[PDB]
Amino acid sequence: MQIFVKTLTGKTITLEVEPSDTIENVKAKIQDKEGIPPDQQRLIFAGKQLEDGRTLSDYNIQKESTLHLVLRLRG
Repeated sequence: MQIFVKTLTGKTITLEVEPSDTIENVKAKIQDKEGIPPDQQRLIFAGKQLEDGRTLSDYNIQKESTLHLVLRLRG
């Protein structure tokens, strides 16, 4: 299985994943490719924001699906 991760500015990151992969797991994959800490990560699927505990299948995310990556900072 393979999904796409969308970056703010632009570019198409492609992630190789499993359907039962947890959202924490995807974030760990992104960290390898984008050196971005999972704490500063926010994944969006079809407008919705995903949560660490649920897996790709819980959100009914199949292959060739795009998740929008959005850094999360504050102060």
